[PDB]
Amino acid sequence: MEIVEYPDPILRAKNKRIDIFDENLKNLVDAMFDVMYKTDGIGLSAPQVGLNVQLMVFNPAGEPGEGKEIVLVNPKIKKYSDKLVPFDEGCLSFPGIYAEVVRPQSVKIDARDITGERFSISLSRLPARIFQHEYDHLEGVLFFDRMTDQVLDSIREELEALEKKYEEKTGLPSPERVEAR
Ligand SMILES: CC(C)(C)OC(=O)N[C@@H](Cc1ccccc1)CN(O)C=O
Ligand SMILES: [Zn+2]
Ligand SMILES: [Zn+2]
Ligand SMILES: [Zn+2]
Ligand SMILES: [Zn+2]
Ligand SMILES: [Zn+2]
Ligand SMILES: [Zn+2]
Ligand SMILES: [Zn+2]
Ligand SMILES: [Zn+2]
Repeated sequence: MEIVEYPDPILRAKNKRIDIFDENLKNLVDAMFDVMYKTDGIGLSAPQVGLNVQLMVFNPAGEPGEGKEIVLVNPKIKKYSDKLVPFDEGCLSFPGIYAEVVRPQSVKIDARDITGERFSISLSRLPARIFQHEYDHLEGVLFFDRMTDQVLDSIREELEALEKKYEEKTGLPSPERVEAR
């Protein structure tokens, strides 16, 4: 497996609804949880492991044998709190890059579980922060999209280094450039 890095177009592509709730889905969910634990995460979205589907694995405790393993298939955020909070946010798709992002403090979510059954969940604090970050991934939205112009300016060169790395690895032009903003 791999974590897909910016500016790989997989991180922007449309993520497809999941219709099939079978053993293959269970196997993918297992693999994703295990990447999440390997990388000390609280949540992981399918596009970040190269699969453009509406799937997130999540454990609010973010540690083995703690919290709960929540599978969110086709999730939708139904409500965002009016209250906003800043947080020094990171992203595995942008290795070593951290910057301030302002987001709602809490959210309410509708999703389907591993069997396709509807459920809802409310999150606050760090779990809500991580969820929103990963939910953005499911909508092809990356964390610098959420930064102020001033904060973005502070990481532009780091993003350009990633753009160059992609061009060197693939022989293709970077499909997006932070310059465009
Ligand atoms: C920032 C605007 C476009 C006003 O609304 C959103 O993108 N809302 C976000 C929640 C949010 C994130 C960060 C700061 C403030 C609110 C929800 N959203 O993507 C709606 O399309
Ligand atoms: Zn691998
Ligand atoms: Zn496993
Ligand atoms: Zn596991
Ligand atoms: Zn940890
Ligand atoms: Zn992630
Ligand atoms: Zn991320
Ligand atoms: Zn939006
Ligand atoms: Zn430039």
